[PDB]
Amino acid sequence: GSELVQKYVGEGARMVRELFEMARTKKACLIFFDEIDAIGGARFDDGAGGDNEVQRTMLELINQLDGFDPRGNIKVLMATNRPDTLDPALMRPGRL
Amino acid sequence: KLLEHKEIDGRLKELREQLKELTKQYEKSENDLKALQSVGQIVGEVLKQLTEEKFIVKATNGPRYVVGCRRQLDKSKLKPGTRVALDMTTLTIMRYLPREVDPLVYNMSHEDPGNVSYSEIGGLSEQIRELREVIELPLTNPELFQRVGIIPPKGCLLYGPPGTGKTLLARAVASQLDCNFLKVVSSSIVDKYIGESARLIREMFNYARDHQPCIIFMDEIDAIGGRRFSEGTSADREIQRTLMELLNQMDGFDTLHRVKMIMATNRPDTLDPALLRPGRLDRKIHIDLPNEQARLDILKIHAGPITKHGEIDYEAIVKLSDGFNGADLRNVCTEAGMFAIRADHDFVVQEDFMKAVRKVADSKKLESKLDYKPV
Amino acid sequence: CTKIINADSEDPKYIINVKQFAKFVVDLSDQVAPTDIEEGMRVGVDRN
Amino acid sequence: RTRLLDSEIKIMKSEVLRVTHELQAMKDKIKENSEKIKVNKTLPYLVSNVIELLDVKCAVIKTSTRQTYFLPVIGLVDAEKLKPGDLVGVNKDSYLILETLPTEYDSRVKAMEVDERPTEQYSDIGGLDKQIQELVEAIVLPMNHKEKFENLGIQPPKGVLMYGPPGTGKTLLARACAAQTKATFLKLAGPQLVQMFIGDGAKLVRDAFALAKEKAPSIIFIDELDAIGTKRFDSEKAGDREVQRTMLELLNQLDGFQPNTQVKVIAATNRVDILDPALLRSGRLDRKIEFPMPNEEARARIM
Amino acid sequence: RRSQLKQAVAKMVQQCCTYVEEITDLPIKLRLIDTLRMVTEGKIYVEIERARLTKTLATIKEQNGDVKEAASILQELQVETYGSMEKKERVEFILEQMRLCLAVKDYIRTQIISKKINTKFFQEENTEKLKLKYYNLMIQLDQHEGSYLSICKHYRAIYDTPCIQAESEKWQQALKSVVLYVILAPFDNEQSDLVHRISGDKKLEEIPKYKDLLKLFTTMELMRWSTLVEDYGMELRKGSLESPATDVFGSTEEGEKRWKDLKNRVVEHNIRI
Ligand SMILES: Nc1ncnc2c1ncn2[C@@H]1O[C@H](COP(=O)(O)OP(=O)(O)OP(=O)(O)O)[C@@H](O)[C@H]1O
Repeated sequence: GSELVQKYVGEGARMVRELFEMARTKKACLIFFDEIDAIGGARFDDGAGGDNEVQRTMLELINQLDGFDPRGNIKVLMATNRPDTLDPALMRPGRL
Repeated sequence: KLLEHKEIDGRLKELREQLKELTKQYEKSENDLKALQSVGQIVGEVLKQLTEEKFIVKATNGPRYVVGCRRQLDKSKLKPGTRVALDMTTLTIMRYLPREVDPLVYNMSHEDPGNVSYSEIGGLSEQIRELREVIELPLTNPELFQRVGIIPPKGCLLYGPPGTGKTLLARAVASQLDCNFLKVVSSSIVDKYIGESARLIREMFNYARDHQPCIIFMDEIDAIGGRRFSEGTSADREIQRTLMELLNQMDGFDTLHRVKMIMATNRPDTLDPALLRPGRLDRKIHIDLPNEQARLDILKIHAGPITKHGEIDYEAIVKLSDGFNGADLRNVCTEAGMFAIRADHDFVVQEDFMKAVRKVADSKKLESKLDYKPV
Repeated sequence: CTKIINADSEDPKYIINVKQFAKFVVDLSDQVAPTDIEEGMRVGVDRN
Repeated sequence: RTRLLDSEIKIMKSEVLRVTHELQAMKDKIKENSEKIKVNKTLPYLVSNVIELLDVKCAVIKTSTRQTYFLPVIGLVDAEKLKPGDLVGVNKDSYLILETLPTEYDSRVKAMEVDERPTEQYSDIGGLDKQIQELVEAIVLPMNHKEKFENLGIQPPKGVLMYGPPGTGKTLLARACAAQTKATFLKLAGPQLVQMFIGDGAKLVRDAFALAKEKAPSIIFIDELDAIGTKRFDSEKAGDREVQRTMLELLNQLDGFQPNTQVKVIAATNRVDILDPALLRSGRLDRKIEFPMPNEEARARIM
Repeated sequence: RRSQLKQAVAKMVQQCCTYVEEITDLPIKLRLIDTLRMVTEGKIYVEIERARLTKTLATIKEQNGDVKEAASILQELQVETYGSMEKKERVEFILEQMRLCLAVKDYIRTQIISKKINTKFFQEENTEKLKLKYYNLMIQLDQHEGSYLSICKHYRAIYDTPCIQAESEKWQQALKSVVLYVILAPFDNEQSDLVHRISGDKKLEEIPKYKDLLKLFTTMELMRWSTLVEDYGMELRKGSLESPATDVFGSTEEGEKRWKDLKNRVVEHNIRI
């Protein structure tokens, strides 16, 4: 989870595209996003936008996960101690 | 014989035209070689004048070098804040050239349009009366106000129902004074600094001073990214501070060219009582809900760019839906056009307008995203 | 290392973004096969 | 007669001298051409777009190195031929345009187009029929004859926003529309546009809009429009300035541009609250397609 | 129904005009007053109260230019800032208010509504020259109220129409009135640039007076006033032109004041050189 957060703006979002690309190249793979809360699993997206870089990383995961062709052969396992904190779009099924 | 010789001379003339084209190619080659010698100049902005001989400047990329002027560089026109050309090796001022894309500044400049029609939604009972009268007297004669000694009223507030006088008639005032207007939405004015918003407004006021006819319009002053921030722990009333700063800018420090900074906006939820005091807000004009007979007139103005069957009773369509919004009446006309599009009719029958009015009546019943109330 | 974005007819004049430097119109090196160089392929360009 | 023939012979001698002059003009041009070829090939060519065009005949170029240079001479290529905001080939050290270069677009923009095309039906969406019809008027009617709009004088709006709770199918209408009607559908997301380098995202939005201009039947779909269109940050000094620049680029194309209805854009957001008032503006994204949570009748059909 | 009343009122104004010629002042004014009360709410769409302004103009003639009647025209015309939908005649009506203020002879009184005149602009350059014909009246009003330099500023504007007319005396007078300003106007950077611009006109060259006026324009060393009186005896009564002579020594109020000014301006010329 820490690796996905990065110093440069949206550098982590680029990594998430790579994560799916690596997943697509292998045939049938399971991705375990343990501690989903670390991967910006919330979308307050307030005017301060302190989490703006992470929020972009979270949205990039959501779109790659589902929409305009989804995982295709990827099964996603996500584990959270606090389910309530998770952002609604990720909680929505199809993604999980 | 002689005619054949003339034909041979004509062929020679054609060869001469080809020689002229070859000479043009030689001229182009000479120009290209002359061009190659020039080595370009770093583009930079003069931070300040250290001395007449040397001006401190910063290159656009970021390294800053103190530099000296070249020949007749017109140091008077080299005043700080002017883009300059810097020699690639010498790093000295070469020429004064001002070119800035200024995309955010363009939003703060003359981006706002002016509506040419005198009565787009009609409803001009005080719009071309009270609103015109207060602005016109200073605009025609600031000196007459000076003889009275009263400061010309800086601005007036068009508190009114949303859309009917807010979506429309916002730029109609520009036609009434026959000049382009500046829209103070404030979205461009508040960018990355809460404090800079007042300073950017001062820059807009200076732009307004440039045209004496142009009148500042504070349309949608509350409107901002997200929602306007009232006093709060995360964000305080920066806009309210800007309003107090605006009052200082309006009178004294920034009043010239008989330009009226009218706060003609019903968008702000709260109106400052001190602003209401004669001077900052000498008079307030209230836009009113349409009289239905007025709505019929509005529908006719909206129907003006419309192709219709001609068997149309506009009063019946107006009676069928009391939209009470100029935009809603414009919507009736557009929806009637959509009904006309169905069945491929270029003309719009009265029934199509009435069907649109029924859809508009449903839209009148259900409304969303409106959180702006004057006072 | 640099990344190719396009190719052109006749002299290829492949234009490459280094990674932060610039779009460089670099011709293929003499000891290379033109077919082997491909559009949208990472490539190594000698600076000199 | 004979004198006219003698005059033609003298002109023919001048023409022989002119052939030598043409060879000399070619030789001078060849030397400039050889330098031009070497400079484009050289590493410091730094081909990049001209920020603006100036006259004393002058150009200002921002190289990919992000350094801006003003050239007193516009360059070897014709000043009229050069277009502001168009790729131009800067000199290795002179920083003077030598060649315009072939037009090229970001690889990401090319990837966005759905060459394969989607496989969905308008019928498959259930309980959102009224919204499906509204989308058809916004996109299909401009795609079809605009003559009916022209005769009336009404203009079809360009730019559609679909706002709904996450479960409601904003993407489902978009995927079905692309499958039912083939008009160069383009995928897009607020994160995809965001890029590390400042203004790189703005180029991506501009190139995508240019691709839409290139194809007469073109639809661009941007899911999660909120990510690019976040409320403009008021963070002072250091901030995500690049993302705001990308949002401004989309606004620049939408405002006072694309009057032709050939290109239309559909955008979707889980939350419309984050979106700036500017993106909707007055006509920039006038179309709104709210997706209600499924009604009891709709739920039975959806299941 | 109000529109029907307006149609009846439009008929009333035509009837009132016929009544004005048909009957003496006491009946016609009463009839005009009766319609006026009914249309107090009604706007002056055409001559609805413009006829009332004509009626007060008539009352001024009946009352032998009574100031109160002039004041009555002044207040109603002042009220009609935007009352008349038509623009050209409405501006002309504002001029009619101004002429009555000049008739008061306060001089300031004309200036008081001259501020309202200040609002009026661009009569010249209007299509059909109809506004230009009206423009001639507005500049004509300026005289004592305009400053000696200012009278020239208006006289040059008046000069264009007579120059088009090419009248032997009126076109010559139109250029002459602007030229005579120098003698009554104090030396200034503006005065010097203006005198050079007026000087050298071919039409001005024909006039003998222009040759006399050139003495001030050039340094000309010193011009004695006594010599000038012999030179300008023609100005007092040319007998051929003398059309703009009113601008200089016309009589006493606008003439003797000009006579003192000429002595002062040449005395100022003597000290400057
Ligand atoms: N009326 C419907 N008929 C069929 N499927 C539907 C319907 N409404 C929603 N869906 C389902 O919703 C999903 C479509 O993705 P959806 O548009 O909900 O994603 P999203 O990006 O979260 O949307 P939004 O941007 O509107 O929040 C699919 O699982 C689809 O089957």
